[PDB]
Amino acid sequence: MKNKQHVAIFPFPFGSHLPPLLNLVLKLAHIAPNTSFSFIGTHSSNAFLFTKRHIPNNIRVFTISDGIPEGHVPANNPIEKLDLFLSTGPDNLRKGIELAVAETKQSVTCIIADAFVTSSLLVAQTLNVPWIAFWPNVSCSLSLYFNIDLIRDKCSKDAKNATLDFLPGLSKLRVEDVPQDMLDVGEKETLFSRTLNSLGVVLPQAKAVVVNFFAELDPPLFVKYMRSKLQSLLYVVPLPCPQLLLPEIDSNGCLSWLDSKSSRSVAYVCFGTVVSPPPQEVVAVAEALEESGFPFVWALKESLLSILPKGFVERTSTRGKVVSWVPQSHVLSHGSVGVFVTHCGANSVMESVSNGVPMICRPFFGDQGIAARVIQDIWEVGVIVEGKVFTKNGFVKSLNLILVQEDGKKIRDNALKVKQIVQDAVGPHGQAAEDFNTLVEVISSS
Ligand SMILES: Oc1cc(O)c2cc(O)c(-c3cc(O)c(O)c(O)c3)[o+]c2c1
Repeated sequence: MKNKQHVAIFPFPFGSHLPPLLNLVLKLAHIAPNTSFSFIGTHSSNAFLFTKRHIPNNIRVFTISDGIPEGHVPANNPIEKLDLFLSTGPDNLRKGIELAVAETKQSVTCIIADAFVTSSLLVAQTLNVPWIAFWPNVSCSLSLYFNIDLIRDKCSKDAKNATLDFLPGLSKLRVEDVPQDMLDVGEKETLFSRTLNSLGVVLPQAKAVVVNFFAELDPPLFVKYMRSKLQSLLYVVPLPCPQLLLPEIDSNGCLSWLDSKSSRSVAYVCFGTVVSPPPQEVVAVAEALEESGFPFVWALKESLLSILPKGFVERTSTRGKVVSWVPQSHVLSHGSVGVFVTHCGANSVMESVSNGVPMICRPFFGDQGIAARVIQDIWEVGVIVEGKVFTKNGFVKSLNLILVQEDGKKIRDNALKVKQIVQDAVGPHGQAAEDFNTLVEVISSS
């Protein structure tokens, strides 16, 4: 009997959403090389993932429209390109299905999609195939989308530090931690925010929701709450397949530099690639790092080097490293690094907790506030920076708290505890090993 299993994959075709979904498909393709996997991205998303990278033969790549007509020049806001792609609707997605079906000579039996591509559910219902939502964001933020009205009401009437006790297992979350686009109503509403606010109705229609995290780190009561909202909640280990890793030269020499530093002494600073921080906070970070006297690695966009204080890089050159790029995963897995100063992106938090690195948190948007709140008040593996924004005096204090002070021993200890929890979670028989097979069974039973 000919194997006719054909999984269509729909990533949210942007930056940090692309690698974790490729990582999952690679694992699925390795264990089911008889099954066809059709990865359907845009021209720019495909170039990002597959330019110089060898992929298994049962994974084929197809290209659909990015929603940007030739001639148009999107503004300098990270939402427009998202809205433009989402505006393409299911019809653009079905054009990717056409290219997949034509190539493989197989009708799609299953669809795995990033939860943000809500149009792919209509596609799944049209084809009558199971729809599997993939969730590479902050896991604990899944609960929010089932209580939008409760949250919108509380965010307008209650205090900003009021607890969201109506969320099982997430009573530490506050009004000020809630994503802004979830509260935005009317003119401020984007196609992106309207899509995210549809998750509470969209997600229960998914055959399975695959979370890119460790189930053992999430609050058990939150987990049970989500299992009560969904047909199936599956956790697959977010750690990279060796098929995903593209080994490259450490051009900056971060690791060689880190080897000359002592254990848990280095501050690693990075705000991500989507985040455009105010120049004054950028000035404040440099000022704090310099005053603190701690060794540091700061991954900073070169477009921001002119913003840096005069002589800062030159004066800190003997104890600090300011570079355009770092192999972050290798840096966070280095023993010299004592604190991760982060914007709290889901992947960065993942890499920091799995390596036992405490965090200084400055969330900017989205679900970074949820991550930061979990890091400080639940896992207790870090602190939100003093004042919610970067200042010289507040940041230095956070740096001193985590790195050297006895008042930060509970946090450094908790970071080691969490690392051990992760190491057992990724074991041969943690929850994810069982959940990975369940997902494989869903695909082979489709
Ligand atoms: O409220 C939220 C909750 C979430 O989980 C989010 C996750 C995300 O990845 C993004 C996101 C991703 C991008 O690549 C962008 O260019 C951008 O402007 C936003 O926004 C989010 C907003």
